[PDB]
Amino acid sequence: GSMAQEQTKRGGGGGDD
Amino acid sequence: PPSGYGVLLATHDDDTVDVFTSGRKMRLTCSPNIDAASLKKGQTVRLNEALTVVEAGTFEAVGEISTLREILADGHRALVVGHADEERVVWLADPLIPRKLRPGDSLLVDTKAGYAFERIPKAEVEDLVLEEVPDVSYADIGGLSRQIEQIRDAVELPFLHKELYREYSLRPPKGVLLYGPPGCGKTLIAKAVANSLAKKMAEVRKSYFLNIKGPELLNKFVGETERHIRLIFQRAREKASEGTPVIVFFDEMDSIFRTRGTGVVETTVVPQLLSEIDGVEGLENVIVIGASNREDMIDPAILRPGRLDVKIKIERPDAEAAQDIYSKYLTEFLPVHADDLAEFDGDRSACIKAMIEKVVDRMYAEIDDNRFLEVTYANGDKEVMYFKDFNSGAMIQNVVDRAKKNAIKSVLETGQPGLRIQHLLDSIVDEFAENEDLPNTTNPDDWARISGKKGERIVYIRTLVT
Amino acid sequence: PPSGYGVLLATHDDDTVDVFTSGRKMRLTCSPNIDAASLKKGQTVRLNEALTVVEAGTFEAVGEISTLREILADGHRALVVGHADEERVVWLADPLIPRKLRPGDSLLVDTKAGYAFERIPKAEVEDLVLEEVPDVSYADIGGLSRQIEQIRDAVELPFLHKELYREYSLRPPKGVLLYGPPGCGKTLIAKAVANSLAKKMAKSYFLNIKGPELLNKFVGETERHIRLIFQRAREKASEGTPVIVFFDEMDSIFTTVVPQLLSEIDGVEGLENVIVIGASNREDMIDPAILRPGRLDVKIKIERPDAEAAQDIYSKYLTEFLPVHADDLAEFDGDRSACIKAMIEKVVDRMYAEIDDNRFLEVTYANGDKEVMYFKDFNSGAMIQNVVDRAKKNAIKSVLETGQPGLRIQHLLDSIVDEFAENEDLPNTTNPDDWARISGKKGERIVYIRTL
Ligand SMILES: Nc1ncnc2c1ncn2[C@@H]1O[C@H](COP(=O)(O)OP(=O)(O)OP(=O)(O)O)[C@@H](O)[C@H]1O
Ligand SMILES: Nc1ncnc2c1ncn2[C@@H]1O[C@H](COP(=O)(O)OP(=O)(O)OP(=O)(O)O)[C@@H](O)[C@H]1O
Ligand SMILES: [Mg+2]
Ligand SMILES: [Mg+2]
Repeated sequence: GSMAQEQTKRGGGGGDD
Repeated sequence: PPSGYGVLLATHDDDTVDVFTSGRKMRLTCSPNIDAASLKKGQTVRLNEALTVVEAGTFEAVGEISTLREILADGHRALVVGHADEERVVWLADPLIPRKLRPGDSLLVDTKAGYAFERIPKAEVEDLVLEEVPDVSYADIGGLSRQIEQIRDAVELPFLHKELYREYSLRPPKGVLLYGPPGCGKTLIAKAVANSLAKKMAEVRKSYFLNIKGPELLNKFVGETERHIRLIFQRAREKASEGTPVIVFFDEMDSIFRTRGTGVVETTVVPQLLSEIDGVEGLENVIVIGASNREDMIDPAILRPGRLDVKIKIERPDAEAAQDIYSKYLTEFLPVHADDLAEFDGDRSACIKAMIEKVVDRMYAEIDDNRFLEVTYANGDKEVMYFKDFNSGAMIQNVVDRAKKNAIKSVLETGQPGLRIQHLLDSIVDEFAENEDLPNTTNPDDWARISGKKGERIVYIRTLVT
Repeated sequence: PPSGYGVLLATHDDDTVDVFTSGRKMRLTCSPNIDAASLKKGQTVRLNEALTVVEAGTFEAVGEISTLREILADGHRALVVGHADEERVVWLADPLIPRKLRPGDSLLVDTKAGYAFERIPKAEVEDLVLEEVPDVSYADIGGLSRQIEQIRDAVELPFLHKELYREYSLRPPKGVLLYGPPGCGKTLIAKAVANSLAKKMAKSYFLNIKGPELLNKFVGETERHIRLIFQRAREKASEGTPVIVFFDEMDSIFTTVVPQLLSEIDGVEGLENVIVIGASNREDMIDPAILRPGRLDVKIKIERPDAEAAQDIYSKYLTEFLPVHADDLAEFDGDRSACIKAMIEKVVDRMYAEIDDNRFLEVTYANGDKEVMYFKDFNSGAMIQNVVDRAKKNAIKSVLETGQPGLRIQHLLDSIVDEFAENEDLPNTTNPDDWARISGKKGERIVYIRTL
């Protein structure tokens, strides 16, 4: 059970004005 | 001569009317020529420098497109939701208040004006994911009869004989899964099913067979990922209500709907998929078929009686299946050299059958050069694997292609037209030696079968080569 | 006369009122025609080129829609949120400042003027169901009489003697967790106990909640859903009938939502009528936090392997309405019931026999011992349903080809063989309720399993 790091993936957001 | 414009809102007893113009809501008196009685809400009007209604226009055909949610109790206002969930109540235009208004319709709306004017239909979503595959039939598939019979029973029979099913109170299978080692013909079965469905629909006289890859239905935005699947299922339900069978094919189901625990959004797709499948179970004509190489990586929750009740395993071909595949590929229409015809007196059929038997015997014989791997066991003795244990229809097709390429090379060099038996004979050894170094032919399913046969876990594998 | 519009903001004793016009607030006088006292907060007014309020109109009917969050202490202001998750305080209009507004209601608002004018009606269907009546009685299950008596003692017994149980200085358990192999029902028991409780209480509300669909992982939203579910449970508990909150496949869940669920359960601890019942396939994957004595104190294991129960289930599936071949009735002279019973007995004996066709598992022990598991083991109601459906398919094939209708023995045998060939797979016969069961049966641990 070796500890492992992570890399996340962003999700686009919808913003107006 | 320069005159402005505005949007009419309502009429009053004093012959004055509300108009929205340049972001300002005002009350104006119409000209004597224009009668206020004939004017209707939502109609564009022409103004002047003195802010006088001098002419009445029509309803504009530009602005935002929004989704209708509900109709307010008064019957003149409707609650709709914009692109970014900007829920708003808007007055309905005169033409809106056959076709009657229904929830979910696309409506023209101006947020600044606050009115909805016209309805615009959009039902082209299924055409985006529509896929057509001709030139494939069950005759082309060779070596697979039991699986073909089962898939015909799971698709063709319930639609052909509904009365028999209703007589015995037997629920038609709703979910069919196809799994096996790569290259064994799962996609071939799927495309044969698609072609048969297209033929049946043409006989009834296509778009009903929807095909989607996993990673196709992934969106970068925080939303709209659920919306795609929702629209797909709604379109499938509409096609079912049309009465014709509809088949949705999730190709390569390992990409999405995998196991929940494994990870390092994929978390939300599978639950809503289960909900949609349960909610569509009432429609007999909706059938969900998925093919997957890695059946273990899929979540066991979906692989349960119910949604995905039917499972089909396509194994590697044996000698007879290989002979059938060769018969499917080596047709009599390919040129044959006169040397082979001489021994068979020009009988193409018998010569080709004998050639197929010879090549099948050659590629399935336990020759020394056919040794491929050396499986190592912790306690038991080592086991030698053969190329026959990793045979597949794709390998047979590639062997035939290489033989035809060699025949083309021969007719280019020596000018002798036809296909020689030695072309197949040495293409066999060429193909076998090409995949000797690569252990890619091995699959986790193959290793599981081998470990379950001998009785010991695989410890080491060695690639034999001279 | 071209006349504009504006929004009244405040009323003052000096006959001058604040008006939001053209996007800005201005202190403006009122014409003698209109009465300043008659005017109301948030009312839309009309002006002219000289900027004089000539008349008052009606509250606006269009604009943005915001979700109410709270009401200010003064009673005149309310904090709401828009679609952009932005929070703003807006003064409630005169008709808004029975019905009392509550958080979660949708209000029409114009952010430029910052006034909420109206409450928009809403229709919710997901939370509106609130009622599911199970139809599965104890007649639907077979060979479970001892289990039925045990569950009657577990749940039905305390309710009949609540006063005695309370005066005996013991607090009642409110949590029943049914665990067992995934193939077995383990959920129709919940329907049966709900029906029994409804019958004994003398209409009955049984709430089924699915674990996978409850997941709102995005931002802690599953906690909100659980809170709403428990609030609805309390609402139904106000009505004088027991309410059962059922969870299916709790192993799909469980720093996480566990504390929220524990707090919500502790909220309904005083609700004796409401019983929380959960069914989880994976016993080991259950979080021990809920396994502590207290809430989910009652745990019941369901066991699939038994010949009598399987025979009873097979009899239940094969109703009299199914067509029977004339050749089958020839031996019984048209006695359909006896023929069907004999058919069920024969197929059950064939399934529960020890022959070469029953080599399902070739399991080797650590010491070197080997054993064969037959078709008697790993038998459940789901696989019997699959057998029945496959036999029906084979019978339809026989009718479509030979012509003679009915269901024959060879159909059952072929269905059994085919379904055991397909189900002879590790993923459906995975670790849960298999290794522990055989370890308790034979008496020795098992390290490796071979199949055929
Ligand atoms: N009877 C047959 N069995 C196996 N393969 C065949 C057969 N007939 C033709 N083939 C050839 O096998 C090739 C691969 O088939 P197919 O695309 O169906 O496999 P697949 O389902 O894509 O496998 P995977 O999904 O693991 O890649 C096809 O190009 C086809 O020409
Ligand atoms: N008396 C019975 N005993 C066992 N199984 C039965 C019985 N009666 C019916 N079944 C069948 O068992 C099948 C599964 O039932 P159920 O959904 O309760 O199992 P489950 O444990 O909830 O499965 P999962 O955990 O995968 O949802 C049903 O399709 C039903 O037809
Ligand atoms: Mg493929
Ligand atoms: Mg269950």
